[PDB]
Amino acid sequence: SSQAWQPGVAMPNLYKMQRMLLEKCDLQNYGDSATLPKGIMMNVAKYTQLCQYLNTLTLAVPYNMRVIHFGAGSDKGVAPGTAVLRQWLPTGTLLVDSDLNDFVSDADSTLIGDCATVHTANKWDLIISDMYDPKTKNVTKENDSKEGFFTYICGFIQQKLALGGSVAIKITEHSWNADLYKLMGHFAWWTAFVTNVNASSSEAFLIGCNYLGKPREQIDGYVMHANYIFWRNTNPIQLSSYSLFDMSKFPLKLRGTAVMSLKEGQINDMILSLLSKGRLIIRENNRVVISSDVLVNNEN
Amino acid sequence: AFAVDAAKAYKDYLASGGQPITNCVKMLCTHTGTGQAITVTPEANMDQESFGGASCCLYCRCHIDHPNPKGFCDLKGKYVQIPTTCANDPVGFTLKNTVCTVCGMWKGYGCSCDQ
Ligand SMILES: Nc1ncnc2c1c(I)cn2[C@@H]1O[C@H](CO)[C@@H](O)[C@H]1O
Ligand SMILES: [Zn+2]
Ligand SMILES: [Zn+2]
Repeated sequence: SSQAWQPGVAMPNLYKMQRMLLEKCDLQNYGDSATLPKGIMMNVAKYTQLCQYLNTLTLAVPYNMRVIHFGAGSDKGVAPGTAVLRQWLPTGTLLVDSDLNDFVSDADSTLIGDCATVHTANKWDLIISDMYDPKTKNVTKENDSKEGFFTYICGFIQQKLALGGSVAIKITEHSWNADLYKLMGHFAWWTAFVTNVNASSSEAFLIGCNYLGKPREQIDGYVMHANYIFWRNTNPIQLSSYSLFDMSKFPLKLRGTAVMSLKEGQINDMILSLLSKGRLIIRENNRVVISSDVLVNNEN
Repeated sequence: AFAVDAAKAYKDYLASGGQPITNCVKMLCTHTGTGQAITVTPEANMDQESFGGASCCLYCRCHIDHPNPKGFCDLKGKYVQIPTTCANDPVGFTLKNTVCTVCGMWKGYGCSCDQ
């Protein structure tokens, strides 16, 4: 294989360059399930493989790193994904998480509500989203670009992701947004990553690596999602938990990446090159301050 | 004043044969760690499982105030090592046992300080 010993599979570049039409997603191993190590939750395995993959990219990893995790809760009321992120991230990393539904978490701070209500004074070095509405999986209806939390995420990236920062946003066959794909063209590099433990699902993490704040490439998100589905439809991925058994190199290396505050007029080509290499973060280094808008209503 | 005694309730419930709190978040790790009880990253040794701390805290999981004037949680945001023999009930374990303030190991499950 080779592939089975990886944490998962990233979309091959040649698929990204196609001009496919959107088809239904029919996965060969649709019903298979990976055999997880004893007592390990699917979400722990999935986030572990995601982070193992992110370790191979040029992530900026500054001191006083700031990470926000959307969709972090679970029907069990805990946050397995946040627990993996906090294990992965350097000690002292500030980690905020959030979900529509209540849950208890190891994050430094948690906000409960619709993500559209969330505001932050500060910019972020990494944004993780597992938000998902299972009502989108409706094979009887056309598969159009979805708005809702994807609209929020696109604006949140453009307003609050530090230059040099990165994102991993969960999508599926039916949970996707064309503007989010278009925004992948504003990073030095991007992919769609499928975990090997969840390879029987149309889920992937859309990863934008090193944000540039402007388009490097003009991407048609409708076509690109069609390209992603075509890749999945024609490339069965063998379910695998092999990578979970080797955790010796798991922690993200604290690279001490430089943080500078700069005005837009100062972002020259040399800065852009540094940003594209994982060697610079541009943002204020002020305090992390968050809030959630609360709708007030009467019943009397 | 009246205050619910959540710890006694879980302990009595267990003795009565109630099923231990589940969905404690177990971590993947090398199992070559220090073996200390409560750490900033997973530190299970070969005889332990490491869990996300919040999910093993009775007060966190049951949405009740922490038994601390400050309301500060000992486990949230950290990782708790549970002997593999007791990992069916991480919440019961953390509740019924105590960490040595000198070596950081669980009293009776790693603490060798009275030797
Ligand atoms: N608009 C939102 N804002 C914040 N979180 C959201 C949503 C929606 I739609 C779904 N979710 C959360 O995503 C988790 C995975 O389904 C679930 O835990 C679910 O609660
Ligand atoms: Zn607690
Ligand atoms: Zn001791």
